[PDB]
Amino acid sequence: MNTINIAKNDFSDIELAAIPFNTLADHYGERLAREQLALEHESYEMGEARFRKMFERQLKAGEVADNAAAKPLITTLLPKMIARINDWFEEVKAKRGKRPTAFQFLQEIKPEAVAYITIKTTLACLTSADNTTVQAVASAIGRAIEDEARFGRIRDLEAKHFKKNVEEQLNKRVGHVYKKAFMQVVEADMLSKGLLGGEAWSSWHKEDSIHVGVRCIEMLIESTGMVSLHRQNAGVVGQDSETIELAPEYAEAIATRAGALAGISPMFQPCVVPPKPWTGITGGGYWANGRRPLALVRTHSKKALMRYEDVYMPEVYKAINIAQNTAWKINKKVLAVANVITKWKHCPVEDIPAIEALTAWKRAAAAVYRKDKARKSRRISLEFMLEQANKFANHKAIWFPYNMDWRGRVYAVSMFNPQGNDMTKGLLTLAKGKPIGKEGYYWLKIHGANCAGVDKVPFPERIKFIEENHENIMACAKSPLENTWWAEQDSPFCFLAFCFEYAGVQHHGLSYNCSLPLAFDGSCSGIQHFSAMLRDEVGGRAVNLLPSETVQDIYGIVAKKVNEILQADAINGTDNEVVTVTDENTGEISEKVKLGTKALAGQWLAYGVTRSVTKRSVMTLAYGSKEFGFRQQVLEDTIQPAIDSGKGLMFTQPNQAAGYMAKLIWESVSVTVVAAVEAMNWLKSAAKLLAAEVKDKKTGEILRKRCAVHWVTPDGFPVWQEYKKPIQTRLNLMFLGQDSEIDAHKQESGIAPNFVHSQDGSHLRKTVVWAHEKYGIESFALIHDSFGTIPADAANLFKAVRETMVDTYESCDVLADFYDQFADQLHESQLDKMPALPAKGNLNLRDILESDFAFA
DNA sequence: GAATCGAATCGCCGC
RNA sequence: UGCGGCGAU
DNA sequence: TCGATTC
Repeated sequence: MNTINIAKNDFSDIELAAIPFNTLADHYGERLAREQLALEHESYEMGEARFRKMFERQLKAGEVADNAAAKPLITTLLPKMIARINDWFEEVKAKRGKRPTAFQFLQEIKPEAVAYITIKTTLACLTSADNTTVQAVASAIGRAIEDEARFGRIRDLEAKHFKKNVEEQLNKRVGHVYKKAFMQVVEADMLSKGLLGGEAWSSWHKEDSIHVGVRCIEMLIESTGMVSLHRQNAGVVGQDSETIELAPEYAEAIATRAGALAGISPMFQPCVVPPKPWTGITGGGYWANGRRPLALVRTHSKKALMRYEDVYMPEVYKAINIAQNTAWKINKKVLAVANVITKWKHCPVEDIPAIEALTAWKRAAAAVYRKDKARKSRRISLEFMLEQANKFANHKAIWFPYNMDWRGRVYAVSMFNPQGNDMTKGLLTLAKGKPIGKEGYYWLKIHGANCAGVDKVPFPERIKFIEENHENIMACAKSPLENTWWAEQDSPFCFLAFCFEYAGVQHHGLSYNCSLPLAFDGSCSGIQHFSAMLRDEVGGRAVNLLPSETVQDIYGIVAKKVNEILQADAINGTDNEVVTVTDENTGEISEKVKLGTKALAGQWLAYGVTRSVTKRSVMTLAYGSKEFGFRQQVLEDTIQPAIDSGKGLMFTQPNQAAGYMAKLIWESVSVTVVAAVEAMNWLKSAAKLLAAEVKDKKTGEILRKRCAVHWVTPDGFPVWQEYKKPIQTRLNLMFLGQDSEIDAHKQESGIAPNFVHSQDGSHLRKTVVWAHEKYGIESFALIHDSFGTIPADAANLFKAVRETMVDTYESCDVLADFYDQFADQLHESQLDKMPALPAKGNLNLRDILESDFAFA
């Protein structure tokens, strides 16, 4: 009800603490320490204000139980509330005579659903409604019970298979009134089908719903002292009323928890001094001893964090500290452009002036609904980034703290970060620059082509395109408001950043000091690393690991391969056959035609398949997508947009075309990048064998317990995959749903993507130290796959990122090391089932050193 | 045994 | 946590 | 689609 302010005592400590300020003052002076400590104090100030506004909004709408302050109270209160209503059913069943009015209504709804509905709606009514009378909350409890009881039968019994297609539609709706209206509409559709047994819901009378809530309030009172009954003006027939008041101890508990969480959640901001070097697991980045300390590894469990303190990983610690030491400054020229065009447009780039029908309208209506949500959500991120950029514009340099996830990929801790979108990327440039030279001017021009989308074309033609458009680049840099050409580009704000630096080198020559980040980005990091482990030549050429005559587009290679299958199937494909299909819920037997491969090939060739049909399928391969996942993708990305546009008349039956295309893509990717498919299968089966508990069916006892997966990456970072699932969970249709065993499915679903993401993090970290020590590189722009530095350092970072990969996979076979970790953990019965290590190919790693288009 | 289900990480915003 | 949306890879 | 979990 009334939250304590953590700021008065706790937040003042981080500014006035004796030891953090001196350690900051000895490195960078006392006056920079005062500004930094006040900035970190403001970071905690803003985060507490964020929690308070959210809490007050949840107080108004009755969403207090959704807040994390009320969760520990409900978690202990719920087991006694569920038992009290279960016992009361047993007492009434033993009781003779008339059953109570509420007894019949309580049985149909789930009893655990009663316990949360009562607790949530009581606290919603006590906190917000301003009426403490028993009947108003009791009517609210009964109406909430009836709403779950009336529409729960759709989820529970008659449509438990039909719900899975309306569940996603229900989840897309936001707000209980919006969720209810669709639930009424779906009930009318289901009752027309006769699916619910043809029994329409009989609406509870208003007097009946109060009797439901009153008994539930009393049953909560016997279970817990959440509310105490009060009777006012008793004996007066006109003024007799009964009220319930929330427990002062329980309201104190939520406020104490709310004040604690308000100090735990800060809004992280860039550092005005270089960040504190990561000496250990905690305390790195920001200097002050605070309530929320930064962790080297972002772990969901504190036990997983504690595994990192014993291990000695010197190279991991250096690479983060070098990345933190990179100084950034806000590019003022792009900021001056961005400040004026953002006031005129929600997104400055979204519109530039240049030279089954009902279901189609329903999907069109859902398109303008999500776009309205999208355009609001996109803007509120932009306003925060612009304010952060405008705040630190005048500072000579800012620094970003760096930590990393449990896999090993590094991220910037601050909310404003170089790892953001195009505008945020363009608003940030490196602080320490060097004279550009001929090599840097060449690489600056190459970076200008990449921001323009000329990345698919080899290096000499990328240089030519910049020189052809030289007069347009100078005109855009001369006045970005007068010429909109830079906005039309793929990466507009970063392209405009290149235009300013391109114009400076024309005015000031090759002696110009350029501090612009020059990003080299690997084409497909997961497949590059997978092709490197198993030395697959055709995969490495597809991901530009090998030197090539031109930049090789893996989407185009697959699109060419599926095109070859399409033309062959158009001549020798299967003819169409009629197939019986039965809808199980209806029981209806119908005879539909099945399109053969010959007919399906003719449809797709009439559409014309390009890299765009195959593009998303290739990207999601490293995440674990296969033929089934591709079927949904080609439908939503190519077929469904076609039929809204008037195309797709060829796709007479869209799902058959999707399954046909998914098979063709999966056959093509499996033969294009062989190592990627085999390596992910080896990792998935290894995790599956380690996940599963081993028992003989006649002995019952488990010979081997469910085991987690652990491996160590080449630069010394250990990573533990322990996906764990809760035993029980609660779900309500109209209300928010409210040690532990290893979830085997998540262990298999995540082993291969996280392993290759651990490899790219080690590659990024090894690249940072190699470029820092073998070469003179001190400024780094790191976004997982992208490696960026100043133009004068751009040539060496180009060499360094290749040298680290060729050294890493020559030194270690990470898959073979992985097999050494879990082989002793494996049960002897699983040993015969375990696949052998995938065969090593013909690719030579030294060719990566001379590959122009790897970029990484 | 039949029944039935699934189909990467990190942040921000909202419910 | 989950759900919805956005972005990064 | 299919090898799973999952009852």
